[PDB]
Amino acid sequence: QDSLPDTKASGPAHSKEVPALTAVETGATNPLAPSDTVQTRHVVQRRSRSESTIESFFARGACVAIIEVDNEQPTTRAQKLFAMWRITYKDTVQLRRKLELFTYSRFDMELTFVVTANFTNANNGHALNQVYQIMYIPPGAPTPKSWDDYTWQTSSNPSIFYTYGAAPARISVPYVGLANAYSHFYDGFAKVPLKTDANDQIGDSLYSAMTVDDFGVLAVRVVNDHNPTKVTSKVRIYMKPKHVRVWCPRPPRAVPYYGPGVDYRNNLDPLSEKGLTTY
Amino acid sequence: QDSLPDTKASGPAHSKEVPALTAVETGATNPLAPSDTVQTRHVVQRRSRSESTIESFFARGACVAIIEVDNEQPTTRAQKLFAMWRITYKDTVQLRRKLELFTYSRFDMELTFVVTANFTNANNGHALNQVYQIMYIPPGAPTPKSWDDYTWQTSSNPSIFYTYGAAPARISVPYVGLANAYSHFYDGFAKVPLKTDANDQIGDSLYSAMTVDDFGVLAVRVVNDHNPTKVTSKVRIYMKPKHVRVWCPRPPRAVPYYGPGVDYRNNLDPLSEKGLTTY
Amino acid sequence: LFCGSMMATGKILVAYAPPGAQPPTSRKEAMLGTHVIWDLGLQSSCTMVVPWISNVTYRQTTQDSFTEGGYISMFYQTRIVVPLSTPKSMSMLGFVSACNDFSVRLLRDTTHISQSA
Amino acid sequence: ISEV
Amino acid sequence: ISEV
Amino acid sequence: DKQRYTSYANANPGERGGKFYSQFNKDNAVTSPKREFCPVDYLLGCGVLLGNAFVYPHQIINLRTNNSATIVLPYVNALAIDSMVKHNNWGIAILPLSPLDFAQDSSVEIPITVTIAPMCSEFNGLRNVTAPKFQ
Amino acid sequence: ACGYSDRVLQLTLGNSTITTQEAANSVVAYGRWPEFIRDDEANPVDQPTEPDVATCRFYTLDTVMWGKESKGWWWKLPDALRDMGLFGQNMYYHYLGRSGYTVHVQCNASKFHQGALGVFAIPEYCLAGDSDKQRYTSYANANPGERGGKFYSQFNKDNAVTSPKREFCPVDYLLGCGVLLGNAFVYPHQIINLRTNNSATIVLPYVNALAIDSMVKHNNWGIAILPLSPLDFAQDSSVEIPITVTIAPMCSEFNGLRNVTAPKFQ
Amino acid sequence: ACGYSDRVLQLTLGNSTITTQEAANSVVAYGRWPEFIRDDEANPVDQPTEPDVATCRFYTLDTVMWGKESKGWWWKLPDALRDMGLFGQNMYYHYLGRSGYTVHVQCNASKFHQGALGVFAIPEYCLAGDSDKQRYTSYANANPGERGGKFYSQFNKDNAVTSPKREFCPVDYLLGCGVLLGNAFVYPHQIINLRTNNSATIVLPYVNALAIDSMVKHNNWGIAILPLSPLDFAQDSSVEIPITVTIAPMCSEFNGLRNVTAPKFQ
Amino acid sequence: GAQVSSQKVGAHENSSTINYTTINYYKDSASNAASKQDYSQDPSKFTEPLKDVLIKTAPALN
Amino acid sequence: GAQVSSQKVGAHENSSTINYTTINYYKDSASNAASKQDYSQDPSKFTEPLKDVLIKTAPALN
Ligand SMILES: CCOC(=O)c1ccc(OCCCC2CCN(c3ccc(C)nn3)CC2)cc1
Ligand SMILES: CCOC(=O)c1ccc(OCCCC2CCN(c3ccc(C)nn3)CC2)cc1
Ligand SMILES: *C(=O)CCCCCCCCCCCCC
Ligand SMILES: *C(=O)CCCCCCCCCCCCC
Repeated sequence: QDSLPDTKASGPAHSKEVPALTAVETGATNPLAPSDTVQTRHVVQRRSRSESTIESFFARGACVAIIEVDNEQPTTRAQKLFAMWRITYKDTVQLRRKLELFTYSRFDMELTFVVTANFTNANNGHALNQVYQIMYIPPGAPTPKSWDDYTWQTSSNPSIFYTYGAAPARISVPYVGLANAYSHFYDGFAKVPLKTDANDQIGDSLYSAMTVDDFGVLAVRVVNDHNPTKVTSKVRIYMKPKHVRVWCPRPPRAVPYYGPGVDYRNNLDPLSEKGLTTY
Repeated sequence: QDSLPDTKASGPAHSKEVPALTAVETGATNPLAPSDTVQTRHVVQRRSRSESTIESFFARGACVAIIEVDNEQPTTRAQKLFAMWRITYKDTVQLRRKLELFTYSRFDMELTFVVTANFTNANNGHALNQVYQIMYIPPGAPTPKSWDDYTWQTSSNPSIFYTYGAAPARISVPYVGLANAYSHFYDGFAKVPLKTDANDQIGDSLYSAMTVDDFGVLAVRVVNDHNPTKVTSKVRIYMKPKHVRVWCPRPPRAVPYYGPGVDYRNNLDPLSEKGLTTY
Repeated sequence: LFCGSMMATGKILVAYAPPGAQPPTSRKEAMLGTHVIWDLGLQSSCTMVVPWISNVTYRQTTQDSFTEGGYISMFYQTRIVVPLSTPKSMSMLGFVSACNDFSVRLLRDTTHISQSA
Repeated sequence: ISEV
Repeated sequence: ISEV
Repeated sequence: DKQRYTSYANANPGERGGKFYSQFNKDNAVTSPKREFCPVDYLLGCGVLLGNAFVYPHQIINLRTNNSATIVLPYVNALAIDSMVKHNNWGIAILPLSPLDFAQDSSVEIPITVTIAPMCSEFNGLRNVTAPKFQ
Repeated sequence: ACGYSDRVLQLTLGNSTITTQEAANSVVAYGRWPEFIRDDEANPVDQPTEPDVATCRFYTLDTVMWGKESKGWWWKLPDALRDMGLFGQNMYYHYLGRSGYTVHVQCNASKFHQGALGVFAIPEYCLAGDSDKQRYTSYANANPGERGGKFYSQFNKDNAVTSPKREFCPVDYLLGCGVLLGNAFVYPHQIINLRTNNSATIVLPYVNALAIDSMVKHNNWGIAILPLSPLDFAQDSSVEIPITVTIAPMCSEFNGLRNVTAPKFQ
Repeated sequence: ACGYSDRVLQLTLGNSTITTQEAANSVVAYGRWPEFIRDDEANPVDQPTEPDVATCRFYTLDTVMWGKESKGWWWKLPDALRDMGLFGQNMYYHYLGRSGYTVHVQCNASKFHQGALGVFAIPEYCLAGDSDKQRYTSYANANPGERGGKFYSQFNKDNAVTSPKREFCPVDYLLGCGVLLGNAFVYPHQIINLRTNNSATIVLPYVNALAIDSMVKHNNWGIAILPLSPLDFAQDSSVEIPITVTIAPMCSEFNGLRNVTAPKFQ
Repeated sequence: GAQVSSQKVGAHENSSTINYTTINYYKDSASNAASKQDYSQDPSKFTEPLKDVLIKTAPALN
Repeated sequence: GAQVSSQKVGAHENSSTINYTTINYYKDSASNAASKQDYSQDPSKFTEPLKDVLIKTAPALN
């Protein structure tokens, strides 16, 4: 059973015990129930907090990234024959705000990949079904320079080979943090400037940033050789934190996000106008 | 449990036992722990070597081959209506180097086949879905001369019939070596030149090479009769060594590979410049 | 490993500084960190253990200030002293290996090998 | 089985 | 079954 | 405009501390950027609303009720130990929830004094001293 | 008790005895002593020849000179011993042969001499070659016999396409095979550091993917000796001291008897 | 058993380790190991500071050179360590401090070098001065810090009455204090005789008339190093070899905390 | 290795305790689905972080 | 013929020992997946191949 406490029958009172009076200066929230200040009946309470457990609150697949990749003739100017994405929950706002109700977290992660494609131009013949390679490149590993260079050999890096039209691809990732918990906030720096330094660039870091690559990138390409006609594809990544634990609650983000840090720029006015004595 | 040894609390020392001094000439690595040369606290060590077990190190599908095959009208000049590949881990560098950290090995092998295709020309109508035949031809068996000659009858040779668009094909192969272990290195020859020989070509062999065909070939063809319009297809083979055992460790390859043997040709300079007293 | 002649003597200081301060430019600064004063003699070789001292549970294999490991330095504690008719200059060889508490994770491809088109 |  |  | 750009020397006021502002004034001089924090009071200097800051460990000094506040703090971090020079664990924010007022004197001023004690302090990784450039 | 030491050893095999007053202990490769093929690992069904004391004994090869310019020396086994007494005869009269080895490298000098030799025992020591041509080193060149081969400070490609030398070109810092010398220490080894020791003693098991094999077609072990630290003495810029290699076959057995193999070595 | 010796030692305190292959055993001054103030001998009632590994470790002072003309060197404790890391900070932030010490003096040379250093640990090493003026040596001069002081073959009286130097004038054969050097052997000591040993190791207890005292006002021990026999080598009439002094505080404890002492050393 | 638990039955058919069966197919615990049977806790560390926690019928300040 | 083993649980849900089940569907052992439960060994054959292995607090050369 996970039902909430039953309301107790409470009668009139004329006493020296005063639950209604308190002192918020202490730092505590007054633990009152309706029976402390009004006459209450007995209610056998059946309601439950099942849907607000941490797991339940985060148990949903959220869109964290749209990676666009093209399949077309390799010309000699900047193309999209392959694409790379730094893994983060921060390119999107919705999940970012939910996770940020907490300072620290621990969880395994489920990544689900929805892949859509279409024809760019009116017509140059058609395309046979495409297979997509999604390669994870951990910090340190050789990054691709070309859509078909040796890095895609993926001999130790994990790769997914997705076939277009198949059920959306899915993998699970362990708790991979360098610390005992993921820090959603870091009041610090990766480097300290020292008096004995040559330039002062040497000790300069981004405020609140930890490692440079942090979790690595996902490299995406269409394994198919190009058709005459061009096909544009988009990979939508949905992430779900599972087997979650969170520490130290924080106030929700009240004004729009301005990049990876806590910075604000505009629309610093979240609250509507309402008259003090107007219901 | 597979966790590493806990660090022991170690205090000051004034003694005749000197762990810090040794003699590498003996051939041995000095077995020291931090507590042998500094004061240490007690640490209950939870870390583990689970991801560096031989199985874990090789437990990944690596790209060992790209076999290109065409489906088009049988003209009368050199075409690609079928293709053959000598089975080896050596046409690629990434897995080759990992396996070559060891002199001898034993394992079962998992082959996974990713098959992509596309249209060559702007347009001659379209193509109905293709079925690919991948026939293994063991050393000795009749090799195909034509894309549809009797050899493809495959009455005893193993063949895979892959349908385009289906989940990537997969098979497992046993430990098939003539010896009790696969030799990644063979300091020898398949023939000895003798004084009583007629020409000296008779006793000539390639250095480090064992059998001529060694493991045989994979023959690939598109079973479909040709459309008016041409379709080019590529079969990407991913191999994974499973249930692995390895013997005699070797230094990692430090300079670029020059074919199947240990030969080197250029970029014999792997090491960067760095000043002796520069951090 | 000291690969000098047996008649050659000397005392050397080898050290390790955990990250966060100025990298040691003098024996004086180096002395303050983890160190071994090696005395040359019949036992040819000396081992300094770099104890696992870190903030994070696991460091990165890539270069990164957030997960940095510190500095190793070597200095003369006294000096190399030889007699006459003895070579006054010689080589020192160095070796590295991991203590039994060492572990690694998240398998990746190495930057140390590649192949052209 | 483990019936909980 | 063989529970290990 | 520059995100995550506040310099170390500015992020770290030492004993002196920093201050809050009633509104956001963007450091305009692109040529020689001040690289400072601009903490707006009703946004708790970090983009959230002050009224919800009460979910953090806190007390209120209401002058009719009390002289002082006493908060005992554990070490809180994602790690058992860390670089104290690179990273601050706790922040102490003091804000006037209700403004100071006295009789009719429109220019009242009273002192606030902060006293702090380290507890169960332990250190690892000894070597030469860190000398941060604070200029 | 009494006065026994790591430094003082006596090795006796057959009618041969070695004494050393300055050793640095001794290595048993991979922790394995040489042993004979056990019935449950046997493959040729014919009763083996076990020559024992006549072949399992100390054969001393021709001495080499270590000088300031010496880049390194290498040998292959069984090849270095192919002409050594009755071992050689047994090797060539039988299709198959297996044998372990005790390797003893000797180099003395003086309290005032300086330098350090790295002595390595490598399983399957495949070496690199001459040319653009891959896997082209000829049998006669891959097999120097007792003479051994040498190392080079750099790769000189055999240029004469018309009449190719078909030799190995083993570059010292690449261990003659494309890897770095510093990592050669993962192989069974010892170091002769002149201030510390006269010699190296490495006991080798038979290592191969098979219980037994053709000794004429395939070498099992390679002995590579390199100057980790160069030879030096007082001020004499042209110092030279001898290095002598002595090897004993151990637990030697042979299968497949017939007429003798006569390899063309020209 | 195994192979342990008087000559080969390892000393480890905090994150510092010293190895020595040529020692002449080691001395524990007056047979007493360093220990902490016991409750039944305690005097300041306040809970002490015991910095342990951060202060009780090996601080190496600046090296001095021993040459044919060297008359001797001297140091005072705690003064020599006043600027050594966290020990120095603890010393100056507290009115009171007590500490024992491991003293390790280092001087290597060669089988063909010659000479002998007398290393003495003296309780209350009061030194003599400059002048006609008695007990006039200034604080800044009595306290050289890490640098140490030197000895002289004879007494030169500081003559300039108008602006007195206020320094010590320590004559070597009088142990710088009016007694004869030959009797200094009644003090805890060792001898570094170059044919016999590289170093000296003396462990010192806290010695004083009180359980604890002002480290800034009073030095407990003096380390005096003198050439009992002069340095000599082959025929080179200008030989010079280094002497390096390394010291570790032991069982250090402090009382009476307040703001830091900043002594005027100019 | 089958795992069996009781469902919390919300709307009931006109037909008691109902069960569901779970089996983990993968060695890595990360691969597992969510149990969703989770334990709740005291708000106290947040709602009453006091050194001397006082009882609601008594004066908060005494 | 079901095979049951314990997972090494890394991150834990707010919900003990967790299991997984394995069944081999093929006669050839080659067809089998990897157990990944593997035994570790001594570096000794590599790090200390000595005839007379000596103890670290004693002189390497005696
Ligand atoms: C501040 C940034 O966001 C986070 O804190 C954050 C974000 C994501 C998160 O997941 C871990 C990120 C690394 C994972 C993500 C994706 N991974 C893989 C692995 C293989 C494949 C084919 N595809 N993806 C494996 C590693 C953990 C933390
Ligand atoms: C030096 C070369 O590489 C190797 O040492 C090496 C490389 C691969 C390896 O696998 C064994 C090779 C033969 C196998 C490979 C493929 N096989 C099959 C069998 C049937 C089908 C349809 N497809 N493939 C069956 C036989 C074993 C050793
Ligand atoms: C415990 O699980 C033993 C009972 C197993 C009942 C049959 C399970 C069928 C599914 C097995 C999946 C195997 C996955 C490799
Ligand atoms: C041991 O395995 C007996 C229990 C079997 C439980 C049901 C297994 C269901 C899957 C059977 C696969 C058969 C493959 C031919």
